[PDB]
Amino acid sequence: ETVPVKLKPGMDGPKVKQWPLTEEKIKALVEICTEMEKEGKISKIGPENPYNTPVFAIKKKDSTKWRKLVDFRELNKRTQDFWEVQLGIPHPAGLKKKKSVTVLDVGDAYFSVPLDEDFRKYTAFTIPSINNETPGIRYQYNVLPQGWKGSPAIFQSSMTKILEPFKKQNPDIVIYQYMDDLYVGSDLEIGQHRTKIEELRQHLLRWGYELHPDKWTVQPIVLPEKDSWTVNDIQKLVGKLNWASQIYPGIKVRQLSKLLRGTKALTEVIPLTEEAELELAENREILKEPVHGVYYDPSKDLIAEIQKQGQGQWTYQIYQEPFKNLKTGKYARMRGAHTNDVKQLTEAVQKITTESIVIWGKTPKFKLPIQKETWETWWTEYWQATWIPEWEFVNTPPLVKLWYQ
Amino acid sequence: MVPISPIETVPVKLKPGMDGPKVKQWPLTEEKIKALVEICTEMEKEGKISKIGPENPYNTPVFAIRKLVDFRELNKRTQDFWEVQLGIPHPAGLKKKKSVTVLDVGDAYFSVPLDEDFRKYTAFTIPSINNETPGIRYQYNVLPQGWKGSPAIFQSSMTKILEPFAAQNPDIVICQYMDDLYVGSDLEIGQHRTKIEELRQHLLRWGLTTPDKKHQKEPPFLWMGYELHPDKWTVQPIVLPEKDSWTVNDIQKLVGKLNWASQIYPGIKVRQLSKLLRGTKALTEVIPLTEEAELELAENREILKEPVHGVYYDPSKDLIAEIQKQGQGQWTYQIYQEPFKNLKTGKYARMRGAHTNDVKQLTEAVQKITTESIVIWGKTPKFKLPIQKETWETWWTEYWQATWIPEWEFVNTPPLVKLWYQLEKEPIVGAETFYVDGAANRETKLGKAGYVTNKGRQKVVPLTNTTNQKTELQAIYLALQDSGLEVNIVTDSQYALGIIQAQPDKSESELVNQIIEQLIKKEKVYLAWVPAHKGIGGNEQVDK
Ligand SMILES: N#Cc1cc2c(Oc3ccc(F)cc3OCCn3ccc(=O)[nH]c3=O)cc(F)cn2c1
Ligand SMILES: [Mg+2]
Repeated sequence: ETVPVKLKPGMDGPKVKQWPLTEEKIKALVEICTEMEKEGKISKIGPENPYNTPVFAIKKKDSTKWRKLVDFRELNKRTQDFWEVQLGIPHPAGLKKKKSVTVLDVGDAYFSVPLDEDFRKYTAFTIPSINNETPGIRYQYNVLPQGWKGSPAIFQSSMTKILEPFKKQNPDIVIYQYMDDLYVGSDLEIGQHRTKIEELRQHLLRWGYELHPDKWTVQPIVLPEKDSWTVNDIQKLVGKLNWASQIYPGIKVRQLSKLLRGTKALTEVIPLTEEAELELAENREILKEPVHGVYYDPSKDLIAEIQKQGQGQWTYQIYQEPFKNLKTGKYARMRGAHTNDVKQLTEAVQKITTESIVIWGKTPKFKLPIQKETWETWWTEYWQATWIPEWEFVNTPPLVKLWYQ
Repeated sequence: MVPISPIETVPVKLKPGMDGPKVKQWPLTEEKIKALVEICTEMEKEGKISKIGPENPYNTPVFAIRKLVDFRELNKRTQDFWEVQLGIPHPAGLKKKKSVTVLDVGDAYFSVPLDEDFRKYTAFTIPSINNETPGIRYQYNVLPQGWKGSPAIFQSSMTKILEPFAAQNPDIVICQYMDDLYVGSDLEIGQHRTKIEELRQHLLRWGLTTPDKKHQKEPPFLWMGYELHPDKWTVQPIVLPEKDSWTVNDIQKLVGKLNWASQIYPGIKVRQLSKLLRGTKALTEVIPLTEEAELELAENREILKEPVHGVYYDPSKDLIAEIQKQGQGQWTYQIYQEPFKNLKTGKYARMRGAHTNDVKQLTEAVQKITTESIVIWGKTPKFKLPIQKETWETWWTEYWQATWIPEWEFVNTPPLVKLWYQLEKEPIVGAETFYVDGAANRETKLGKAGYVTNKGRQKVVPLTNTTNQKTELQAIYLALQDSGLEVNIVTDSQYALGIIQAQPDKSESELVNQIIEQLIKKEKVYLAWVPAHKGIGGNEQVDK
């Protein structure tokens, strides 16, 4: 049967405008939705349904076949208390500690569970037409739709019933679920890990992304080690230390600023004194320690900031309170994006969101160093994930860019 | 009697917590009552309305002008339907067809039945003679004229009826609008008339009437302010009102008409009139015209002198968009497939900002054109931009934000977009180092700005009516004025550093403009930042 699902007290269904799509994506959606209609997964609806949720098409890795993706963010926040409080899925802290975690897609199983009849009207979407020449096609879902946060919540029971034997056979294999994605963490070799992933896939078959969190640590703040220091070197060092003093309290820069005294030329070499060298060493020792009292509150929002460093380099920080970072990292992957900033940014946002899913079990809110118009125009052309994080746009250059490079 | 095919109704409900309309009936004359009775008798004879007994249904007002039923209080309480159509099809996106037939269905809403469970809410009363007998009660059995949900239900029914005929006739193309249908084909004209007759026979199988045989409109069609010709399209003539007392509403209507004309007329400028529309005080407010605005309207009438037409879209040819800078933060563009045969044209105005440069505005215009083209043709055009490959490479590789332009090529039509200055990444060896500083007193508005250098060069200038940020900008400007072609500048102003790292070439603040003009004349400029009040050597806050 179906589980009855309702909305929050006093909120109406999602009425979000469909954004324009290219002709190839419209054709792919037409074909996919015709096939899904032939299989009862969706059904056409009339004008009595005023709800709409955007939809587009993507391409996964190593696959030229299109995939349908619904931007269920608005509908997810319209039913935020269902998938979190009432039927929430716990998050194991042992997944990030495992060596190799592989991500799989389990969305094909969601289509086997029928959806509550009273809630289908809220999953309405519109395949658009070019130049508005014809009324766009409108569908509603009859089964659990991919990308909805209530779908894994509802399917959790069936998922446990399916995974119980494999879990009891290999207890050291950690299993987690988020949206249509299934994360499987293990401490095995890549070969035997692939064989175990094949075994788990064949196990899922009869019932109806290789990550390595072991190679990731919170990056510390490193100060240069030079034999001769110019005025510009000491000025940059003092700026970086004054910045880090907002994170580490015991930082002092007075003996280093004492060297800059006077109006020397920027390129002039200034020798370090004993007090300045001791101050630099004490600052190094202070920076070697972790940050004092940094906790994770599951009720607060996760915030991810990203800085473009040039030459394909990107730095990022995930935190909840300013200057109290929960994670920091860099990104420099040469996978066909040397001449496109937006594609690099999209792949970096995807990687950071996946890491956040693994470490805390929920996506962060991004602050992208890009104009709203450029991002909103182009981000759908490089997206490959079934989920979508929230984001805002910073349009003022942060001075702290080089303090993370 | 041949039985009409069955069409299914659309279930309609009311908003939650809202009852049906119960409004009084305004008094009407006796001639109006007679006309309403004459109309309603034949309407019930046709089967579009039914007579209800004097029970307790909902009452809606009715006037006579041809009758009129006002569901104003019903529209406030009827549920929300799906958006019928947000935007109209654009002529430049249409593909050339040998024949195009327009079919306007008559008695559109009255040919589709109403939800039986909702007919009791669509009831009105005709006042009788002298109010000595009870009024005449009527209810609607079909979609009423003026009801909120009539267009959506009508278009959904039309789509559902049209689907099989369009599917079985792949050699024609049908476009469905509100109350019209547009059927285009590349068939032999006799075959086209045969297929149109078959389509209207198909519509009559479900009981939908169209203009019989010919008698239907022939090109050129007047449609939504457009003139559609067999091989071209344009807009209907634009009427520019001319008065020596330009009011605010006149400028609003003129901006609307000029934006409407700019889609095919290249070179339309509407900035000088939006500048007069900046104020929204009075709707009847006479506003004079600036000389810039006068020359603008003169060249606008010079452009609207001889007519221009756009062509239709061909999928087999490439889609090209070319951009030109008009100045004063304005850009124009043309979308075409062949030289001198534009599909359409347009303009872009810069956003409301304090600082900007041409590259950002060009990127924004490219994004706008990209979105519009994806709406109209479903693809992104190849661009011709007045900017060199090397300039764009330097920009996007040194810009702190992420940015991207789709496939494009350099067209050498001035004025070209260029980078006017580039800051160094490392301090300059042999260049003088100017430690600058500025500060103002918040109470007295008195301040000072100046510099000290490594060669002993110093300057402090006092200033009246200034602020800390202004004195910091002034200090940097003084360092730029008195320095050679290569210079290092040290500042503690995060404000000035952010302004200069935004890389502007035009600003609202004239001080920033002078700083930009100084940077333009420089060979190498390295701008270093240090924390303030930290005893850093050259930073002389004591000089202020
Ligand atoms: N009034 C009005 C009206 C007519 C249409 C309209 O017509 C078409 C329908 C189908 C098609 F395949 C092409 C069409 O038009 C292409 C341009 N064209 C025009 C005239 C001519 O003779 N030949 C020619 O190619 C399409 C639309 F989106 C809105 N319309 C409003
Ligand atoms: Mg200062």
